[PDB]
Amino acid sequence: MREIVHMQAGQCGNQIGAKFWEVISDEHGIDPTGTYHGDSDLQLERINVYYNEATGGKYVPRAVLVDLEPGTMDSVRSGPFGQIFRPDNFVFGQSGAGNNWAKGHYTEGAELVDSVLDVVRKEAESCDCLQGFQLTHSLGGGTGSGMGTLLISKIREEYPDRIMNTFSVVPSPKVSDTVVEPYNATLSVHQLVENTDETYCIDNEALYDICFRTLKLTTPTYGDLNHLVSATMSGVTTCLRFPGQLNADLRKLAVNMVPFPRLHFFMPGFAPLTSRGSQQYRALTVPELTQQMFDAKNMMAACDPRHGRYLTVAAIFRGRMSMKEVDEQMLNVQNKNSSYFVEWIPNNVKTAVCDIPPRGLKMSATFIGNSTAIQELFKRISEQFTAMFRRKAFLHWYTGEGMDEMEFTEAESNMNDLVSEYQQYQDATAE
Amino acid sequence: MREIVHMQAGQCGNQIGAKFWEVISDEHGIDPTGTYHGDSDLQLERINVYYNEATGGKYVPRAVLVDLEPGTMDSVRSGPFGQIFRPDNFVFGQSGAGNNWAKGHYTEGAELVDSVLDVVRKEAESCDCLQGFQLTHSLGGGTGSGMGTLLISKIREEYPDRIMNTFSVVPSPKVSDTVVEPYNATLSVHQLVENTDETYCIDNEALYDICFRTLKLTTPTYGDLNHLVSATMSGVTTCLRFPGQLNADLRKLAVNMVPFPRLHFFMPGFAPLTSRGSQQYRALTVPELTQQMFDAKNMMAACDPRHGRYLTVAAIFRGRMSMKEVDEQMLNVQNKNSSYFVEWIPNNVKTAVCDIPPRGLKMSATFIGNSTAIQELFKRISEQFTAMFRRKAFLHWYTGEGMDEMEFTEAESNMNDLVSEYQQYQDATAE
Amino acid sequence: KKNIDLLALEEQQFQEYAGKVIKHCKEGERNVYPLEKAAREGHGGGHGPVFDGKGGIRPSYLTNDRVGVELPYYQKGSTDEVKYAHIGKPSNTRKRLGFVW
Amino acid sequence: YSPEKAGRSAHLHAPEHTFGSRTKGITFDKSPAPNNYSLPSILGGRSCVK
Amino acid sequence: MRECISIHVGQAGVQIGNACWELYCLEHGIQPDGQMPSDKTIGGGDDSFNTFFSETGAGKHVPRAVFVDLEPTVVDEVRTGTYRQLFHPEQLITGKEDAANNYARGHYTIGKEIVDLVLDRIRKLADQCTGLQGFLIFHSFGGGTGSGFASLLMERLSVDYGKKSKLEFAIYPAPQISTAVVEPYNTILTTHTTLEHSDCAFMVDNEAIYDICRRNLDIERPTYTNLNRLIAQIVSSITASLRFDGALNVDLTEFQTNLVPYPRIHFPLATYAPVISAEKAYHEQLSVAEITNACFEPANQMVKCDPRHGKYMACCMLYRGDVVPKDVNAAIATIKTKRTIQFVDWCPTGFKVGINYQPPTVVPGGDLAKVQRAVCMLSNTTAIAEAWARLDHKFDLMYAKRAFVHWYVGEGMEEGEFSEAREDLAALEKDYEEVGV
Amino acid sequence: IPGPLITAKFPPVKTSISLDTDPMYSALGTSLKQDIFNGVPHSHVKSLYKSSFTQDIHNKSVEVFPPKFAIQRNQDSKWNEDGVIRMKLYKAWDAMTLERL
Ligand SMILES: Nc1nc2c(ncn2[C@@H]2O[C@H](COP(=O)(O)OP(=O)(O)OP(=O)(O)O)[C@@H](O)[C@H]2O)c(=O)[nH]1
Ligand SMILES: Nc1nc2c(ncn2[C@@H]2O[C@H](COP(=O)(O)OP(=O)(O)O)[C@@H](O)[C@H]2O)c(=O)[nH]1
Ligand SMILES: Nc1nc2c(ncn2[C@@H]2O[C@H](COP(=O)(O)OP(=O)(O)O)[C@@H](O)[C@H]2O)c(=O)[nH]1
Ligand SMILES: [Mg+2]
Repeated sequence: MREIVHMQAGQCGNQIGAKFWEVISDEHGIDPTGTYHGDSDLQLERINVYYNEATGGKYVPRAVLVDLEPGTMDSVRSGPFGQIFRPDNFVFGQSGAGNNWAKGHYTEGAELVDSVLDVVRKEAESCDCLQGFQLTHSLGGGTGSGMGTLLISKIREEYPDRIMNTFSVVPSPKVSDTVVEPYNATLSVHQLVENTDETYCIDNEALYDICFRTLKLTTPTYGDLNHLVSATMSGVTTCLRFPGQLNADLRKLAVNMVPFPRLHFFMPGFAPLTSRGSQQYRALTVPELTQQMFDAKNMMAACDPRHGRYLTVAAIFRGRMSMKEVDEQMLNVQNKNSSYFVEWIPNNVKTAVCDIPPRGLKMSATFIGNSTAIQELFKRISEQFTAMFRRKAFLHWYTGEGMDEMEFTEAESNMNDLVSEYQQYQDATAE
Repeated sequence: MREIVHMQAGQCGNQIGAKFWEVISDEHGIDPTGTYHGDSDLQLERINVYYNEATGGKYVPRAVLVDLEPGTMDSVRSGPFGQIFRPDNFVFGQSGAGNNWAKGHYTEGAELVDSVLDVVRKEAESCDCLQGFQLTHSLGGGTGSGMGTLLISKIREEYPDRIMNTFSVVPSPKVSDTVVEPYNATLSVHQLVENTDETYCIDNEALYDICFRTLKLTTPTYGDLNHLVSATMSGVTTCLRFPGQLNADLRKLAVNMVPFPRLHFFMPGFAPLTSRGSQQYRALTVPELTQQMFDAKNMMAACDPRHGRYLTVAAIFRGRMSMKEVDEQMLNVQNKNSSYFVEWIPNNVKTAVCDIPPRGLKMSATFIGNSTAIQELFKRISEQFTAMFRRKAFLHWYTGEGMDEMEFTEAESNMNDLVSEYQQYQDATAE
Repeated sequence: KKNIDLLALEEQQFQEYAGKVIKHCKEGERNVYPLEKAAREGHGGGHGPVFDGKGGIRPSYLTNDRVGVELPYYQKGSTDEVKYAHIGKPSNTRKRLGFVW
Repeated sequence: YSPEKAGRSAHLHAPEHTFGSRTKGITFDKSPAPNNYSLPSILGGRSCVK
Repeated sequence: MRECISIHVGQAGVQIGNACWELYCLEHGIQPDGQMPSDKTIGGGDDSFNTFFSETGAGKHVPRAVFVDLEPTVVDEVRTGTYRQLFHPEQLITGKEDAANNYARGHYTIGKEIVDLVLDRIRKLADQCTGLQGFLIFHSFGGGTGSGFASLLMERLSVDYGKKSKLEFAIYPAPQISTAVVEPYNTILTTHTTLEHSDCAFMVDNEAIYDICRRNLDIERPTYTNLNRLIAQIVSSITASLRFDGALNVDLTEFQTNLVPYPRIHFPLATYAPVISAEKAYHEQLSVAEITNACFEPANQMVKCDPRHGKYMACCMLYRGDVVPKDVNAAIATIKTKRTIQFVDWCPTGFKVGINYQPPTVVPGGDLAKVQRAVCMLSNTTAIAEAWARLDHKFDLMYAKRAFVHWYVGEGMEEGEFSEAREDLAALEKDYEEVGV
Repeated sequence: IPGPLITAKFPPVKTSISLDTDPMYSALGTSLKQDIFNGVPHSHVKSLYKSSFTQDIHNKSVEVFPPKFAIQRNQDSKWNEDGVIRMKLYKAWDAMTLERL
């Protein structure tokens, strides 16, 4: 009866939460009204992980939706699966952060943090285990980043021994889609580094490339991308809800990934992702399932692991499936090329096997790769920040509400320290 | 077989008491005419506490309606459940004296107090063993806060043995609605201290906060506020009317809750007060009932319980439950929130369960807290009164009707004396 | 279930009185529009959908500020048409991303 | 052995409970008062709007 | 919910308000009488009008505009025209004597009288709100009440209302086209006095709209009605995300902080695409790449300044219609491949995008035709320095021997304020050069 | 195709809950109870004694009517019991004659 309090922060956060709750309501067999219409008892045996209890056969999510603009809350309420959400967990403002980390953290937004911590306390001590909290936020927005970082700071101050994963839509390398996004990304990572426990860096351009090259789809919209991110969420927290031959929970995954506390930025990944017409050309077995999951095309982040070294790799396999082949392929990728693998960790693969496949699949897999190749994304964010900061561009907006350049210099000091730490643990030898 | 009379005073007290009789009449299953038409025999098992038999199968409330303006009184008579009172307890006045403690206690009301005491005596020795009286009024006017407290003093010198309840609406900084409210409240608290056994201070500001941010009403008016106050009254004196697993008599609560003879100013509360939209999203259990009891949002006074120390705390549950979990939840609140409790009183929560729930939801529980945060209300009323008194504003009316600055400043002295008594037992060194 | 049926009885008992008064005012040739705006299906002050699955309640989503202010409604027909012109009944995201089984 | 103690993860855990508190709000910025504008004269000599 | 009060001032303000409020009413479905037929038995719960229109409880959608002017002619033309009962007649403020194209007369003598009346009107329309996003002032730098009364309005609004964003649509004087002669004096003065009180200041050149209408809209003889159709489409595409549901919806304060690098430089350029007419939009698909290339085409801007003689400091593109984000990023990347688009040296993240769902609304009689997708692009460039130098040369060349100065002295402003405004715009030119290099 | 937990907390059991309320008490209620206590009232709830200590316990009890390990009376039982009354009487007589003497 371990469980997670889910949190949606920002416009991106509310859309990602809506699609995530849709996909796991479909996973557990729950209609938009909130009633169980599934057939298997395994779909209902562990439902307190994400769902609370209401009057009747209702099943409300244990989610808190936070926004400073009313339009996104309007969309989530009035779209599909809006009936299932509680009206009191819709905590929101009216003015708007306006793409400013300062205006989402220090001024208004710190005016909502008391109410949001009230609701987080509400559904946090309305529990018995509370494995942890989840924040599906975006880096590059005002209330996506500043509000999210403030909430993570307060929640980690109150409950410091609990899993605090974040899903961190990071800025794209090419085509910015936001101007002050290097400022927001640097000043938000500066809080995530010593606040969160684990972070799944997801990139919109990489999701576009997946939905275009692999799944064809030509027009990939946002529902498809959001369903990939939500399927990654299910592939992460599937062994905690469903029985497996060898299951792994959030604490177990965190322990087997991070070797040092400031190394919790990972690579999402899902398999199989094949098109409609290519679904009847490829066999769906363990070898294809692991090679399409280790493919660098399939990397849900925006940095090639070919130039870089894996620290650790998590493979969460799913389905009634043999696992001698699973262990043999986890061995075989390392033995084929251990050059893209740290030699000071001998067997750097954590493996979980769950019995119940995701709804609509026979057998699937999920990738969580702690790599030293993510340092180039952080270096890119740092160089964009200092390029836009040495001329003090877009700085009056942040300094008007109560911070100064000292905080930006501290953020860059921490950022470059983590970049050097990744370089050190990449180039470090065994002896 | 213990009975308490009801005495309504003033416009506020008359409307609140009218709604109180109107919501307990169908709690006991009574016609607007007065005849029984309820479901269970337990509705009529204990009916002599509030009612009297008449000719035929009809019942007359043991209530005296006292107000100086006939408009409020005949509005009460012409309202729903108005044709149930005996038309001999209606004691109207002559003028509209009003918002004037002198035109209450000293003039006008002294010409009516003899008739009111006669009709109260007629209703009082018309029973076998009188337990006590409850009077409903507001400390803003001149009828509720004036000659009503004169009635309180006369009853105290007449029957100096019985339990006394005053459900007093006390002024607020916001929703003030009157300019002589500090004068009336400061003159009325002096009589409320040494002549009552227990008082219930109720804030219109907190009532509006509940009715607008928790019940989500478009038009809150006053019927809804009187419904809240009346539900609190029924939750208090339900153990006299219904059997329970353990019961809480009025004198039992008076013994358990006031430690020292002049600290009987309790702020009430009630749970579950929930919105129509959000009623289907929470289930009804003792744990979340404890939240919605102890929440500062659902406290019927504008005091902040974090700004003080709970001396004693009630939990009068009403429904079908397990009081293993009731008792351990009352333990758990003290175990966690140990800062906001007096350390020289161990387990300062008196709990009871009165089996038969209120009509409607499956469970409820009313709250009576003797917090030290009511000194915010008294300190603010006292400072407003001494702000208006040094310039002697609105004092010529009181001096014309007969007072002096000696009585005004001795009321001020006793009022700050009460503030000092609560500050003494607020946060300090117990040993 | 009895509580849900009581809400349904509440709505069907209010709406006959509302229809009687609306028909009388329409016979008397009034504006009718404030009456028709007040007599909307649902059981709350929100401007949202009726939410027929949850007993037909338009919940009250409120802003945390000095004065409440309800969450508005913005979903039109043309916006929904161009929103679902490419994705096509949003449960089809799963079927579009493979996920056939 | 005394299994009567050590029961945080042993038996079913009843929820430890906090306190609640009120919220203040956004505290909206100032609107510049009804008194602040002195309307131009209408009655008298030459006016500007009438 | 997210309200925006429109502050139409001057003859340009009144005409732009007419041709913009007709678009707003027909886009929200509101009839000229005020009521919405809008099949109210079906649905009718859309509060998409609660940014520009206020309820009455009766179905009357009173707008949120204050048509202020000094001559009675255009305001009385509004009060006589088809949108007569739509506007509250206490919202259409008029004076008696015109400013006669004098900043001094419109700011010191005539403007000092009715500014209190219009500010009380602003107070009523502002506390008849639930949280105000920002005022929108549609004025002209040509001269008169569009430059001096707008000055006094902003100088009072900055003190009265908090931060309270203060968006500007401005009719900038064309490089060679001019209907007046004291246009440089008025433009220098109003730029100097609204430098520290404005947040964004979108200028539009009538010569550039003339070129656009004669080339793309295929109009041989355009006029101010068509010019204000283009301005109305610009402002609708800007504040459509505040009203309508979108995917990457971008409200009023986002594209201020994503577009304005420094508080002194708040002068973006607004470009709309496609501006093609019906007979030629019959002939090709108006896809996302085509309309993005149309916005970045230099002979489609609405101020006659060459963007190739300048550096794009920031660019905020608002796509509107049937638009897919991978096409957005593909078009942006294809734009960024080209080297003749030179973004500024210190801003590599030069783009802020927004996507709104509803296609832009067409008008029955306007020459812009009904498209299913469109772009409004707002860009800060250093290419406005050439326009500022063009008008600076005219101001110095007219102020060298003191032409049309005794009028400003007589109706009130002193001799030195010309020099203060002169050095202020010289400082702005040096600021543009410094942020450009 | 049922399931253990699914059947356990979605029971196909149709009990007999009375709710025999007059359709005038049911209309005077749910009009006070329009926003606060908006639910079907629990008139079926009995007291703890009334619902726990029922005659059905004695009806379904299968205890043997003679408990097979109970002691009997016998032929000298009544005489032995009234012998204690003899002890009281013929010691009180001696005690109170001693009191007199
Ligand atoms: N684009 C556009 N420009 C206009 C319009 N009306 C006026 N203008 C411009 O405004 C400039 C002069 O300002 P006006 O608006 O005509 O006059 P005003 O602002 O009311 O001030 P006064 O001259 O004192 O009446 C002219 O050079 C025009 O170019 C319009 O409807 N559309
Ligand atoms: N994956 C995903 N990305 C989004 C979504 N909405 C916006 N984004 C990205 O996030 C950035 C803007 O963040 P935004 O939602 O405005 O942050 P906020 O203002 O704090 O809510 C843009 O660059 C988009 O590419 C979404 O629904 N899903
Ligand atoms: N809760 C509640 N308060 C009321 C009601 N009517 C009046 N009041 C309060 O009573 C105060 C006025 O006191 P008043 O009734 O005139 O006292 P009186 O002179 O004894 O009649 C006002 O400040 C109101 O806030 C009511 O129906 N409900
Ligand atoms: Mg004019």
